Amino acid sequence: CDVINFKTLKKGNWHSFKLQFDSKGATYGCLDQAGNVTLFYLDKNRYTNVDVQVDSSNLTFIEKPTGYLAVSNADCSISIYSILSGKLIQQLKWHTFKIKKLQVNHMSGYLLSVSSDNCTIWNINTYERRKSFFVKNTRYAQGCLTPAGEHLITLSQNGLVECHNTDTEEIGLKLKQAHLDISAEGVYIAICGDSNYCLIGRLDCQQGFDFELYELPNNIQSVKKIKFIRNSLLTLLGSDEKIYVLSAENNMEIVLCFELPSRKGIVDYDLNIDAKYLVVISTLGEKYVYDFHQLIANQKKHQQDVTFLDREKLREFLSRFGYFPEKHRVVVWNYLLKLPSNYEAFDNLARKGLHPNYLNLKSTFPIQSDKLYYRTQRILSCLAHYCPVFAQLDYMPAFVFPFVKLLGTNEAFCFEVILSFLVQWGQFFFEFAPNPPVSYLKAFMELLEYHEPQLHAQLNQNIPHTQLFNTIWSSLQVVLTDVLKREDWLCFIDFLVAHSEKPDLLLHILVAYFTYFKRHIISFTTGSQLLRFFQQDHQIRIQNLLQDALEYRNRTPPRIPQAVVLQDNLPLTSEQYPIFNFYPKFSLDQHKEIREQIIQEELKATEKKRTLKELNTLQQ
Amino acid sequence: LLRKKLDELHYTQPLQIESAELVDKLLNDLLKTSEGFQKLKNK
Amino acid sequence: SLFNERKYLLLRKKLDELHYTQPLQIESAELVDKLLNDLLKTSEGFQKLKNK
Amino acid sequence: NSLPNMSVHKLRQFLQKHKVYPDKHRAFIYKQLLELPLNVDNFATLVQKGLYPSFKDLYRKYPISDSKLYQKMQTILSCLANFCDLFGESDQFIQIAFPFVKLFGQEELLAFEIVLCFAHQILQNYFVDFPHPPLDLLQNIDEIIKYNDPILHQHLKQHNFKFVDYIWPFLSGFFTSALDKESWLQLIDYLITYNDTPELFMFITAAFIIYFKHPLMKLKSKDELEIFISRQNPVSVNHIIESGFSLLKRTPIDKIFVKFSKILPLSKTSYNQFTNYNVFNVAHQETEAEAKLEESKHKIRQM
Repeated sequence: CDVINFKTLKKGNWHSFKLQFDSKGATYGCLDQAGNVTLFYLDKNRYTNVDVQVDSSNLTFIEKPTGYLAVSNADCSISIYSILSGKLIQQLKWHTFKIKKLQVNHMSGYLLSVSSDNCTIWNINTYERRKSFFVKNTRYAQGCLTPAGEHLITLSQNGLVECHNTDTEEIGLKLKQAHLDISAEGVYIAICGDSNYCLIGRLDCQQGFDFELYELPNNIQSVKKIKFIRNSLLTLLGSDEKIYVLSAENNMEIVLCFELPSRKGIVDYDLNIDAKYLVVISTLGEKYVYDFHQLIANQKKHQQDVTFLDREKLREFLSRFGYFPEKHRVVVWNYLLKLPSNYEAFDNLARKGLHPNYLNLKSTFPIQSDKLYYRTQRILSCLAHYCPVFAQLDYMPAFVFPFVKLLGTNEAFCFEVILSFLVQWGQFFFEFAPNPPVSYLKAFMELLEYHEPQLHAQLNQNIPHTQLFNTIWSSLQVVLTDVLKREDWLCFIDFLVAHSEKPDLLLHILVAYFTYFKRHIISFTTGSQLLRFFQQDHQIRIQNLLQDALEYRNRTPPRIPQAVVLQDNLPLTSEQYPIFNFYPKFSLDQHKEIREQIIQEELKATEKKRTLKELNTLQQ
Repeated sequence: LLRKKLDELHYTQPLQIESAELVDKLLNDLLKTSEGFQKLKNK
Repeated sequence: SLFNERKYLLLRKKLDELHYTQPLQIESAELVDKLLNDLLKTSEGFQKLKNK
Repeated sequence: NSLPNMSVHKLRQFLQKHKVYPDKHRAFIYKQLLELPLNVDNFATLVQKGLYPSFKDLYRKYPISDSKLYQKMQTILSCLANFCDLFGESDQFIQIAFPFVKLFGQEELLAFEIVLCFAHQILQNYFVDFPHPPLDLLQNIDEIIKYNDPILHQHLKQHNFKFVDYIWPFLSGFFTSALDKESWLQLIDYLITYNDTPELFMFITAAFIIYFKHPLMKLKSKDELEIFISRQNPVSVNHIIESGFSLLKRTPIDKIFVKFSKILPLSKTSYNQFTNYNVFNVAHQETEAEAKLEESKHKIRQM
């Protein structure tokens, strides 16, 4: 029994309750209470505690190595969406009415999605529909694919059963809930639900569409979940929160029923395709991973003896004219950046009173302007008021300052622009707060590797990671306004704004300057040489390079586990600003394993010494 | 084996192998206490 | 969270008040509790018919 | 002072356009609109008896450094605490007195009576449950809100959010916690004429949501809501005072779960008890200065 708990492995709102596992066996996932999905992957075998922001009921695995698993949402859309590389690569919105049965016959690839009015088949590679079994008044209770290749078996609301061969009688139980489980070999069809039965039909339809009702034994009253296991075993989660593993050739002959202390019952379960492991999840959301074979052998053997505007125009205008003039920052930006012009939200940041985090700025950034530091202070205070993590991380003036100078022509605008800068662009920027966002900034480092895997290869060889992150972050703390150029840098910002629809670019662009230099960076051994190098007046064409980066941005599959994979968070809400999770609490593992060992040694020694203060009570 | 009565009596709770050592007492009492009840009904 | 342990104690404590010795593990004590809980009610219902 | 020639009627409109008052001459504005039944009798009684052990906001959870507030807040707490145990031990009642001494207090009697008038007019259902916060109002808010654009609830409930989670930072945890000194800036005066409502403060509370459906419709996880909350953003206040007022006019009592009574707690012979205080679970805090002084003394005995 291996045990998985996600509150530790990415604190968040969990109480995980539905388990699902993939057919390659390295892909895992679980539906949490929010309808959020947490996926997990083996191969790199890192905790990968990354979720999918959905409101789902059903996670269906896709054979893609990156998954982009099919998720049936609350709005009945199917998101083709992962964590591995993040990326909601497709929003396959189509269905209405809760999709209840979502599954894929990966023998050829064939996605079934069953709503009450229409069972449809989608082709996985494009997610196009090929067949629509829309049937008036069927009100499908359920239906599933027969993996053998291939049948669609469907059930009506009224307990009627019909089969549909993919090239074109009943149970009789008007179940409200019903669950259809088809054996791996396509021989048995097992249906269970509200009534206490193991309804077995065969697929192998010797019974036609008829089911045999075996009453489920002992305390089974009804079930919550059904699954065929390993070979011909059928596993049911009874409503009694117990798991019963049945053997089809003997009907019941329950071979296994194991809950650890049964006082903590089971809410759901799923089997890894490698049938050796079963994972069940408790009603408290704890996952228990058991060797399944070992479990059957254990209980069975023991129990044996028990009895103007337009992004395209602007993209080109800003490239051919080059940049644009200042009086128009309001229109060009607000359009491209989807600003709400949420002046009310901004003003309520502007007037509260004294703000202690930045009184203070000239002490670290001694720019002797008592009006510019003030404007910087006002913007920074608003940002800290909005989200105090922003001053923890008091480095912030580093990038506020260039907009205080540009976009400072409109204070509310700077703030909103900046929130898009932190909300959409700097998505990993607050995850190691109060310190540099390194694990996190690995997204960038990986990107350095992706634009030029010689440069990153040697940067890691020469500059020993911690300071490289600091080298890079410092450029990303501003960004290239105090690096590259004081004023001519802007081409990249107008560019990123032109391409605000592509959040990844702030990282592609800083990477691009690394990409530009190539061999000129290879010889550096320290950040103290390299961060200044990038501040040198090199003849960077800038615009050529920005466009080169734009073309690099579009050269790889979205298959990459780029730490924080950025999404579109560009627009802000109106009236009041949106809430973003600009917070840390992630594991680096090794230093706690080390602290743990040290504290155990310290306390062991402490107690031996306290023990010997037997000679002290003596004097009392 | 005590299991069978408990299931019929719907004491849908977990079992042990050590169960009998108490259940043999406690269970018979749920068939009986005043077993005459099955007849007090009829009376 | 701990509610159940305090109950388990209390079960063993009142169970063996009526001398239902409990030489068994505490998991399944809830079986024992349900049996006792209902048993006392059962006894009363049965006595009540006698009275009537 | 007691020459009320200006009608409160003039003031009711005034509150929408001239807002509330000079914060220096408000004593004779504010009380005229709330109605403080002052006489010569009870406060002296409350002042003479008094204090103490429950006072966690004095050297436990909160300090007071300024004697106009310290030495003085002791009087308001003493009074209110021994007027009713409710105040002595409840946090959401403790928090009305705390800012009244900070905002008034100098102005000692008024901070006190203003607190009692509110206990009677707007805090009627603030205790209800105890030690825990007033669930009845959390539910009444949810009823106001679902009426006033239910999509928020359909979504908010879809993602398992509960009352408290999205209602407490203006209601159940007391109405000042989410606003700062200058944003609720006498909210108690702004809504003083709207005490005569269910209370209007319930629509205001509903309007500290609804208003925020844009960001609240973005919540999937409770942590996101905790950020809502904690930050204690001033929001607008002014647009909420007004939108709540319009919700009132447009939300008949027929739509309201909790009934509030017409309490005009005025008597020249008596002061009323907040008779919703769960007497059985109150009057148990402690301070025990000696808990630590004895350590000093132990070390001293060692010395």
